[PDB]
Amino acid sequence: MKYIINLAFCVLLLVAGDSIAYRVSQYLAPLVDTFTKH
Amino acid sequence: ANLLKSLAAVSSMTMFSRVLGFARDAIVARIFGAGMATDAFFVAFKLPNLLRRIFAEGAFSQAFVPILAEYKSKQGEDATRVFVSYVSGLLTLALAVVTVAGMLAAPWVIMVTAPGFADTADKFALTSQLLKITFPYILLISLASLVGAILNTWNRFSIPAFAPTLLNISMIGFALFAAPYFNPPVLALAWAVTVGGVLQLVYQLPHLKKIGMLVLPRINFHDAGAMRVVKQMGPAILGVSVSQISLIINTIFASFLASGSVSWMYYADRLMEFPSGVLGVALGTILLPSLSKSFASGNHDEYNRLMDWGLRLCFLLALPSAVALGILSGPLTVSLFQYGKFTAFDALMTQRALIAYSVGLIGLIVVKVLAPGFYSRQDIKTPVKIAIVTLILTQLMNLAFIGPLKHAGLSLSIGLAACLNASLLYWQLRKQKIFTPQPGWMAFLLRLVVAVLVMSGVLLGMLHIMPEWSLGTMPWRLLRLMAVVLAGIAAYFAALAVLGFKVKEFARRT
Repeated sequence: MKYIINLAFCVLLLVAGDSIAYRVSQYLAPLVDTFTKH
Repeated sequence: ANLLKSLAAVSSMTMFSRVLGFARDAIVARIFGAGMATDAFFVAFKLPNLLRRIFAEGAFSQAFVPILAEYKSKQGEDATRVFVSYVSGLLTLALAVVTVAGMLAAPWVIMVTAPGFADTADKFALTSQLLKITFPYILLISLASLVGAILNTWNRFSIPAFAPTLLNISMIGFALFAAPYFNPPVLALAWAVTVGGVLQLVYQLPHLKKIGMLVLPRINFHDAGAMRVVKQMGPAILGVSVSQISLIINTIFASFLASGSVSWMYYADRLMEFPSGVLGVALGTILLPSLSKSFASGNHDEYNRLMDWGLRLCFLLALPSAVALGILSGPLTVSLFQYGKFTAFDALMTQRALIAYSVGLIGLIVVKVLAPGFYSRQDIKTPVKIAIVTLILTQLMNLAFIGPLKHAGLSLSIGLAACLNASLLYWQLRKQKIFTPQPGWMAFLLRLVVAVLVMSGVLLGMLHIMPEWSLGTMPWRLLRLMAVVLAGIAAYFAALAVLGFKVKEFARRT
């Protein structure tokens, strides 16, 4: 039962690896450039 | 001696696969240009290749081969046949479900994967068509690698190693000949990989007939062997996703870096995955079936001997490779990438990422030796535990190194991540009283390193004799490239020969 979610999660990781990396890159971009001087 | 022969056969066949691979995109870019159609096929083809990491290469193999070895050694060939038929049927069902899912959700997958394809209507329509055609390739390569895995368990490694380059010949024929038969001709390449997948599979059935392991894919969910395979596939998928997460955050740091840095990491990774793929990956496919047979049979002293032999041969073939790549970080980049779009600046950055990656080149390969140790023990949880521990510590060195080292820091941190991953692998093996190395390791290291100074002294001496690499055209620059390295490795092996090292010392049976 729990196996299916694990398989789906990793399939999403491989298939969308570039897009999740892109999605969070500008999501936390406002977070990180405000961290530079702190 | 057959262990060395099998390792040489797989490494040479992989060598043939990679050089055929470089010829593959060279002719493809020549005949199809570099338009939106060419990279559309690349996206549609790389997607099944990542799914290969689950069902064929990086998750199914270590969850199936150890069970195959136990079944073969203890139960017999009849129980092995019913086991392999059941797991193959379950694997076929799993691949059929995802393949059908891609059939009726190809546009959905395209926007999920590449948001830069949905906006372009003409490319979105094209890539959806190609993705539909090449989607069954993951199905074909899943059984193709499944047959390759069982053949490896039966000490047949030459046949599975031919399969990768076999697809290259099939794709080369379709692109060279059946270009005008499709409008647009790009669909010919989409059919090429699919036909290559079938040609890969049909290749190994005659060999599988010799061992009598041919079986119809019967279905039985309640069968214990299939349940065990899925149960161990749990941690295996977790390890694949953990490695995927580490790759994801590496991309996150790279995106935050300076503009144009991603290309330097990509090319350095190409020059780093080339030796680790030829050497480390090949070492995995031979050791994993052999270690599993020894562990299942109860020959623990043969399990330790195989582990030691894989370790010492890894050091023998990786330490000169890592130092050679570091020494020729300059010449390699200027002879493979400094062409038109590149300047002296871009080549210099790639050389800095090359030496940083080459520091962990030894780590990447030795990980491919140590990881099958626990994979052999039917204890996949421990490698994942090392994987998560490595993952968290990788990020804290990532954000520490991006400051003063930038892209060189990311490459070096990945290198140290693999090296310390291997030391964690070694520590767990010794702590649990599993692997006992044979005496004489200290002499092996000291004789190895002095041969490395022989490699460096010859290579830098030959470099300063060798005039500027920018002079000349494609054939001249490449010709001088292997010319120096063949003399360097010949000097390396000559140093090994005069140091009392012989091939017979690395000869293993069974």
